[PDB]
Amino acid sequence: ITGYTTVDISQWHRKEHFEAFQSVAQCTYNQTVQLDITAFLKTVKKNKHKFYPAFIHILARLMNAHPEFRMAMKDGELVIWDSVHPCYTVFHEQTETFSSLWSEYHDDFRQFLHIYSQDVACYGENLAYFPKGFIENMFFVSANPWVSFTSFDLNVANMDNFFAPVFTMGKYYTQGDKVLMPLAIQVHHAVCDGFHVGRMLNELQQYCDEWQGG
Amino acid sequence: TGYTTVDISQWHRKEHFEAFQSVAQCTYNQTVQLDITAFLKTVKKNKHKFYPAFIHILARLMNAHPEFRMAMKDGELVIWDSVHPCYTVFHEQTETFSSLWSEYHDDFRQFLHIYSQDVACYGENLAYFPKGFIENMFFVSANPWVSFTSFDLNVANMDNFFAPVFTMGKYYTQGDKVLMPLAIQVHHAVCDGFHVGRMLNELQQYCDEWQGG
Amino acid sequence: EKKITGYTTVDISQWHRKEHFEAFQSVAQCTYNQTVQLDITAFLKTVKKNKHKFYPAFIHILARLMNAHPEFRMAMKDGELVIWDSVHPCYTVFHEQTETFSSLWSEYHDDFRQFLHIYSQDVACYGENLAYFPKGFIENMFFVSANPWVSFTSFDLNVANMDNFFAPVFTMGKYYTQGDKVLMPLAIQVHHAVCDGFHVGRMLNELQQYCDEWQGG
Ligand SMILES: CC(=O)O[C@H]1C[C@@]2(C)[C@H](C[C@@H](O)[C@H]3[C@@]4(C)CC[C@@H](O)[C@@H](C)[C@@H]4CC[C@@]32C)/C1=C(\CCC=C(C)C)C(=O)O
Ligand SMILES: CC(=O)O[C@H]1C[C@@]2(C)[C@H](C[C@@H](O)[C@H]3[C@@]4(C)CC[C@@H](O)[C@@H](C)[C@@H]4CC[C@@]32C)/C1=C(\CCC=C(C)C)C(=O)O
Ligand SMILES: CC(=O)O[C@H]1C[C@@]2(C)[C@H](C[C@@H](O)[C@H]3[C@@]4(C)CC[C@@H](O)[C@H](C)[C@@H]4CC[C@@]32C)/C1=C(\CCC=C(C)C)C(=O)O
Ligand SMILES: [Ca+2]
Repeated sequence: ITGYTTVDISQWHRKEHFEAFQSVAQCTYNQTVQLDITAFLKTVKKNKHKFYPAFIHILARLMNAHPEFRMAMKDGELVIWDSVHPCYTVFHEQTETFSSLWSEYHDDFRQFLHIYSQDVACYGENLAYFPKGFIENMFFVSANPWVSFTSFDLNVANMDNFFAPVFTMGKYYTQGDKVLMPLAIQVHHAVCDGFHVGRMLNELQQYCDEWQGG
Repeated sequence: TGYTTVDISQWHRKEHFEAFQSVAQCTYNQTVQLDITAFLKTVKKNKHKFYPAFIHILARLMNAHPEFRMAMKDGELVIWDSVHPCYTVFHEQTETFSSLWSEYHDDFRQFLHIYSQDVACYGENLAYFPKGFIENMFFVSANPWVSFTSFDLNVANMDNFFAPVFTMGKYYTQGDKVLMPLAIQVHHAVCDGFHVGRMLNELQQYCDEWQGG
Repeated sequence: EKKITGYTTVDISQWHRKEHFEAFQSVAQCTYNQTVQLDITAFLKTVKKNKHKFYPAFIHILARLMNAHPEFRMAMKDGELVIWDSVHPCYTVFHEQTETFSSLWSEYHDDFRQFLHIYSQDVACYGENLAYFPKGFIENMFFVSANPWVSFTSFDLNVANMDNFFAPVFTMGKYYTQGDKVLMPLAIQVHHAVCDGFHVGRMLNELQQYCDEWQGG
């Protein structure tokens, strides 16, 4: 069982937008940014952290900081999960296939890293699409280490109620003194407008710059 | 709204249109890093607002080429005599937005005045569409939080969705230039690489050449 | 003469991707685009010295990669998943005077010369034909379109009907100078049922290699 609360649509300043983005104007949208990871990378090295759980956790912290990232339709109602957990890809080198695992979120990165590294240790070699099953309150992260993309765009055949956010990380590279990571984010318009993604991406850049590991 | 109904039998894109309305139907999104170096310097030196200045160049381009003005009206494909920019207004206090259209005019200064009136009169109204929506719009959306390398719109139902959608990003310095992320979504039935590329080459031009009159 | 190409039926029961393929043909069905600024510095120099047209030459490189890896060569044929023996580039041709376009396929060969002579005939015989598909369409093609107007940082295709749409789509943009490099926008759309991030990335890393290592021969 998982906690949620209910959006009151008749009182919401997005009532009209939600109603249209749920019917005649339904749409999802993707955007890519070359994210500045110079500081964050130095940090992850300084502390001997694995890049990937560290990045997944800053995203998870953001999904867990604004309610527009945690929306679902539940038995006909718009709801906001009290938390969301990251569901991230793991690559199997031998079969050339992937799985998605999810790890329980906590604010303290240290506590999350321990749960993550444990999840990878027990389920990493399990070749199921979803070794742990899937839960209803997650968001997606995938690592695409081969390609320093300028664009990454998802075209999901059925977007009905697909409100979980989907992030895709690209291969970081050098650009003068910086390390730039390509970062794409797909969201559904019924639950995020440009303002939500934009504030999130700004706070993500900032957090990457100011977090001090641990 | 006046229009011209297309003579399909004589149209060189007859088979295209027909494939792009059924079996091959599709939409496509493109982003470019527009160079607004000269455009911005023009805007500041003449104390214009950037957004209506840009909307107006978008809006001249859509009104110079018919592929941007097509629509399906009562089972017939039609070209509008003109199309009117439908642009976003952000409400900082509720963190929501509205989509407002302003009557296009050729002269910039006529346009800026209808735009200023529109935004003064309806800019606090929180309706999704404060003026409702008319048949002949194209869409312009502003995104100044993000200097994106890609913006991509995936509409669930693209049937007869012929109205172009531009999405503007956060401009930035690079070397000595000012670049601005600019994306365009079109439907394949009414525009091909060429029509979108010609358009974008013209945009770049009209920006480097605009005089502020 | 016609070439009817051979194929192999996929035993889905021995395929490591079976669970995925079945999710991505139903509840998770999706497609995805990605764009790269391809580094074409060595390739363009090679092309200029040996006086080739750029397009047929790039198309041939793409063709070689689609024909090096079976995930690019899948199709549903009479209700069954199959790998084509090989696939042929179906590429665009721009008609200046009507401002229209066609899609033309040319039969693939391993050897550039063989291939450049096929492409040149096709382009001379059909280059002016205003038909959407001057040569019709055959069952085992991949797509390439040239988009020489625009140096995009993104291009992506949103197909309304993706069922069984397994043929890769490539889009090339207008090349440009970045310091000493010559870069070219290159985008690829694939269907997730037959390609994962790994397939597509391996391919794009190989495409770069091949572009830098090509000898005009
Ligand atoms: C086919 C389709 O779904 O297009 C939808 C999608 C639409 C192009 C459009 C109206 C407008 O807000 C749009 C904005 C620019 C508004 C602000 C930015 O967020 C966008 C990134 C955004 C994308 C698409 C969009 C959402 C649509 C309309 C027109 C409006 C009509 C009604 C009844 C609400 C539509 O139904 O046609
Ligand atoms: C509506 C839709 O198609 O979303 C689908 C699509 C889905 C978002 C998703 C689960 C997950 O792998 C996804 C990944 C991130 C996984 C890794 C990267 O490759 C991506 C490029 C990728 C894109 C979409 C995707 C494939 C879906 C789910 C969640 C549960 C998965 C299953 C099989 C039930 C879903 O159907 O809800
Ligand atoms: C699944 C789908 O909608 O793919 C459609 C979409 C299609 C891939 C394709 C044939 C071809 O021109 C295409 C081009 C490359 C041609 C030139 C470029 O403009 C585009 C960047 C472009 C995008 C998609 C596209 C339009 C399709 C076909 C091919 C079969 C033949 C006909 C007559 C429709 C199709 O339906 O199979
Ligand atoms: Ca919180």
